[PDB]
Amino acid sequence: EKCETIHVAIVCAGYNASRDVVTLVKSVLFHRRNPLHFHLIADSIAEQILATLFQTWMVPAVRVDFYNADELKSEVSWIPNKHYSGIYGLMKLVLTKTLPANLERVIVLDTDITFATDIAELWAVFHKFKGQQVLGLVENQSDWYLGNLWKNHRPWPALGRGYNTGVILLLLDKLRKMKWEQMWRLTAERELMGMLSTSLADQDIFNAVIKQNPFLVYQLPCFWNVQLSDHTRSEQCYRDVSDLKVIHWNSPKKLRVKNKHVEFFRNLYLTFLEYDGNLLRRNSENLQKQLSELDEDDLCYEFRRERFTVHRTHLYFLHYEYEPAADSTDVTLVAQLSMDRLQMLEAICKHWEGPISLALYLSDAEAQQFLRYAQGSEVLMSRHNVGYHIVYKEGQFYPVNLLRNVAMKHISTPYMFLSDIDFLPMYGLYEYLRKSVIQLDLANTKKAMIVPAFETLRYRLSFPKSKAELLSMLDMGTLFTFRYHVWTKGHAPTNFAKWRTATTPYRVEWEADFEPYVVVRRDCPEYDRRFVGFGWNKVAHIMELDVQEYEFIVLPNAYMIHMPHAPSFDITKFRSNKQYRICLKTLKEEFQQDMSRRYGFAALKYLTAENNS
Amino acid sequence: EKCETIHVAIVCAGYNASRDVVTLVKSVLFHRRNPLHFHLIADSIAEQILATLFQTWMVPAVRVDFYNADELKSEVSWIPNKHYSGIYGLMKLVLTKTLPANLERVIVLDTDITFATDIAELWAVFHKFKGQQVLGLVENQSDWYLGNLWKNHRPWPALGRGYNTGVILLLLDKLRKMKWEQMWRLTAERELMGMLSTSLADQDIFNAVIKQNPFLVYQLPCFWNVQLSDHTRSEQCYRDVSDLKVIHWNSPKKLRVKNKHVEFFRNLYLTFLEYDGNLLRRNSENLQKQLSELDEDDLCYEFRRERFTVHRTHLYFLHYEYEPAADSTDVTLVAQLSMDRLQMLEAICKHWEGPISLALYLSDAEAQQFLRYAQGSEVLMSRHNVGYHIVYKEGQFYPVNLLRNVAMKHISTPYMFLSDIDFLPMYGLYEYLRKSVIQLDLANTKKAMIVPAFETLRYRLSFPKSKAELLSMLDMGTLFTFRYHVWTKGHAPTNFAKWRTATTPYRVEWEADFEPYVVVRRDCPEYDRRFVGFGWNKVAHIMELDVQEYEFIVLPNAYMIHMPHAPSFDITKFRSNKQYRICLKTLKEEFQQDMSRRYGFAALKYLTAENNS
Ligand SMILES: [Mn+2]
Ligand SMILES: [Mn+2]
Ligand SMILES: [Mn+2]
Ligand SMILES: [Mn+2]
Repeated sequence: EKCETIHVAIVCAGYNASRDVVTLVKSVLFHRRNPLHFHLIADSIAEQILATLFQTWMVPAVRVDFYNADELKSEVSWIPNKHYSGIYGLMKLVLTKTLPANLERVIVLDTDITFATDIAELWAVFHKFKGQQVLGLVENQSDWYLGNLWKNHRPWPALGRGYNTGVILLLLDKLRKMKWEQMWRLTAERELMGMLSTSLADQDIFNAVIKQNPFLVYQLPCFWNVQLSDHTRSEQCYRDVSDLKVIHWNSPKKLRVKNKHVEFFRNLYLTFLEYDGNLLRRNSENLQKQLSELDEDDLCYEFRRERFTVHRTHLYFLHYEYEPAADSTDVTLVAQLSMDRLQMLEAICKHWEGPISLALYLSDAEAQQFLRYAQGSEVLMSRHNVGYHIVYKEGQFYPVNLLRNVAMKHISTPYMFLSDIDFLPMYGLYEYLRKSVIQLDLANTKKAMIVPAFETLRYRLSFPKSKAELLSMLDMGTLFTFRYHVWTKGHAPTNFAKWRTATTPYRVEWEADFEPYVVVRRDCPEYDRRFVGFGWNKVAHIMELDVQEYEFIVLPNAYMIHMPHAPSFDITKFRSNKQYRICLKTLKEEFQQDMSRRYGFAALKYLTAENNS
Repeated sequence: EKCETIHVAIVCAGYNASRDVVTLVKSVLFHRRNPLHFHLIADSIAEQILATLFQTWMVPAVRVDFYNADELKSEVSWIPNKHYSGIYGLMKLVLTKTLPANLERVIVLDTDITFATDIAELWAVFHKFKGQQVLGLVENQSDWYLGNLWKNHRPWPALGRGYNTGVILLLLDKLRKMKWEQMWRLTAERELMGMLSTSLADQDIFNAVIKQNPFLVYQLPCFWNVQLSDHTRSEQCYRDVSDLKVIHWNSPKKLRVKNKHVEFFRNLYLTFLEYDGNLLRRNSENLQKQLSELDEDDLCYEFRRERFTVHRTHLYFLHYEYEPAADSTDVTLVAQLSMDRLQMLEAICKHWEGPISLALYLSDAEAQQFLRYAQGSEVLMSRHNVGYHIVYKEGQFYPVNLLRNVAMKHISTPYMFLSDIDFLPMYGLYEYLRKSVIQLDLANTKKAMIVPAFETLRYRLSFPKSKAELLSMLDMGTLFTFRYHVWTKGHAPTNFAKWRTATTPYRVEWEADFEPYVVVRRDCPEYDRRFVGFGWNKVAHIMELDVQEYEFIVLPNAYMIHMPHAPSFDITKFRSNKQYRICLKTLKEEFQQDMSRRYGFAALKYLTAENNS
């Protein structure tokens, strides 16, 4: 009917799979022509990642339904397995019970597949099933089951070379009809009485129920999944580029394998592993209705256009693991960055010790480059507790607030710290703020902690170690208060003069254009989307913290030393475009009046200050 | 007939059209199934750009043939024109005179089209013509020809709304048998006596050729040429997404046109242009049979493969121009730059008055980012004499020598200066180099000039004026010799102590690891490709240029000072693994041996040095 709403099922388990299903879905969608409907069996972490990802793509004619695996985990718990994927591999057979009875046919695909062609043609194979051919599989393209690869090998019984369950084409309705659960269960225990465990997890069990009843299978043509292993024989299963339709990269080495034409296959792989998904995307009604009233005649309307724009967010790109402590007083950094500021990560990785978040902002190709880089550095790899929240590129402006609030919402500790990637904290600051949070006891009251700012110009500076050493180095003064020659009010209002002699934190009121760096509990407000780029950005958040009656505490025994960095493009554009400035000022008026409306008299002070200045 | 052949013809003229032709070509190829054969009616400049572009793509099943336009410019010169394209617009009318009778039918697309579907489908309409209908066309979507858009409008006579020449589908074989040449010439002569000149150039005349014989034309489907302008009713001519196959941009605004659903058109415009064209590759056999015997087990397999590679080069990305001078001594810088370091491009431009030829290294998607940036900054626009040679990304290493060579060969003056964009010359270095070239009289001999290298470690410094002031800052301790803390041997042989008191140029011999910056004639040897990446990318060229009996001169009254910069991944990979260092060393002995072999005893000198060290 040209629109049958093709149905798919994918097993996701672990962060690696969570991030490989992205590539598989890219491959399927690239050649799509009719509506799709996925069905991802996911654990909690994969559930969150993929929920956010798909809810952010805004794909058309595509739907996503997530099925819990924790409840269905026990079903196969009695089947020992040895596959590197884990116990989640076997579960690809319980789909009949898990999926709804109202569905008929699903292309069960493993994560690593990649389709070079539309899945419509593969779906078409559902018009060639005859007799009691209810499953759909392909002949194995290896010698694993033949029992001749090496001496003393005892593969589980199978028909000829065996089959690889990379792609399965099912008739759910039928399997439900003829009592599918019990016979495969019976075969399962029947084939486990003699030996220890399976060798390929689900792939093994299916082969059993393939061998015992050979009238269910349907020997699809070999070129539906060109299995590539260390002993591949796909050369006879393809002749040219056009014939290939689908690939399976079954190897622990993955991309390090060697073949006669591995170059072309790898090039194709990178074609879609690097394709700009933000282009494939062609909640919706409200979004479009907001887009309706939008006017193109405003000075900086584009700020309004970008205020509510939705960007593809792929949360937790790389592995992440964290065990919360009993104290319940942890802190985690957050920061935006792009290419120009990557190098600082190592430095920050050499500074922090606890978890940090990061709203890393790159295109797809730069995202893969970062993947390689983070897979290279030993310091990054050894650090488990560093999240990597990716927000892909789109539009022209820089949605910095979007990046920082995306990093805000997803944190695994109660309190948090706001900064930028440039700043480099102390050594041991993690324990310092641990003790400080414990002592000031913010678990009850409402307070903010500020770490003062600075800036130096000695690239090869020895890392200071003690407050008294900073006193000596300021008496000599090699580095100065951050932005001491452009924006004195940025951090001068901290009144550094009294900082020196202090031994305990001191409170400070608000001042014109006061934009410190704060530590605060998670409840602190998100940023205002109206402002994208550089300029008058943090001070909005500061205004909200202040107007919520947050007392500003400045920590005595900490500080930050800006590591010099090259100028970026946002600052140059801000300093060059006057229209940017005037529309920023009108946005200032708008924000101030909205603040007044939402709180009332208390917010008038800012206005009065603007009237006084 | 199952990939019989697809033929196409494109008119190219002026620098502003090469980019358009490349985007159109990638758009067409994105949906290809059959082999393709392009005929580019091109001028000298377009010929020069596109020859190398297509010779470097290495696309399969594609043949490119260039037809000169300078010889055939006069054929239509007698026909006045007012279209923004110019005289070349009429060139679409005399293809039969150009294209040999060996061909019978060929599409003709203006450079701005962007097919959204396979061109084979369009080619299919060459079996649906009846009798004598040779020329195929589509209806104009405007009301220009109807003479009702505005008062006092007198467009050339036409049938109905008129037809647009955006896409032409010819049947040349009949069009020659009809004596088309005399017919259109007479029609034009008749239609030029009364009015002043043509309005739409070729589209203004073809329509008349239709009217005077209404039964030639084939009225194609309207949804082929969806012209987008200020007076379009295409919403009637297009219904859905599947109702779109080929788009045109018929307004000087181009990117700044407005429509009801323009969002999808903009998406369809960025969908192909954004594509990384290096993934479309699915003089050649030589490359294959060198790649054949690259031992995978060899420690330099990746290096060996990389060196022979060919990269997509798009010479003269932006407008270029140069008025030759009678001095015949002009110099032109060269540099290798990437986007992680693009920021200081203006920096070099403020310090150069004469022509300079860069060599960027960009990603297509972000190549357009660079296009926008260059079109924004007024400093670059003010200067017409700057080249921009983009060699797109490919692979993992950094073929810097490729960038340098691409900038070497294509230079409009006989003399050149080699440096890096990460450096910076004095004010007036161009004039001083001119004087030195005309004075030392290098017009005959094989000598080179060297400009000394320093470095600074503070972002914000004033720009010196004279040599005395330079040495003043130097002795203040704010400046040092370039690489005076890691690689001292790079520039030490210049023994700046001697230069300080210098008043006339002085010669020097070679020293260990001596890597100056040279000003040289254009015959100096190409950079050795065997070394790729960062590190020992230049001293090899120096030892190549020294063994060849080139004397060295160090200019007394010139300098050039380094501006601090952050690191990149190339240095990280240079310090990452020992295998890279081992392969580097292997390439080292190979270079020594081969340079000896080609020159012999003279080489032993360098060898002896490495024996001593
Ligand atoms: Mn597998
Ligand atoms: Mn900064
Ligand atoms: Mn046009
Ligand atoms: Mn450098």
